[PDB]
Amino acid sequence: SMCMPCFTTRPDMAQQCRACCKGRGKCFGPQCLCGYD
Repeated sequence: SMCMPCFTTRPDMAQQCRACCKGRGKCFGPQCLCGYD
């Protein structure tokens, strides 16, 4: 599953997704997925 949602209107979304994923994760549409660069 996803770590959290990715929200279009958060300009720091990538950073929040990486916080969620302990430094390694990426937004794919509305989903923060850990283990992707």
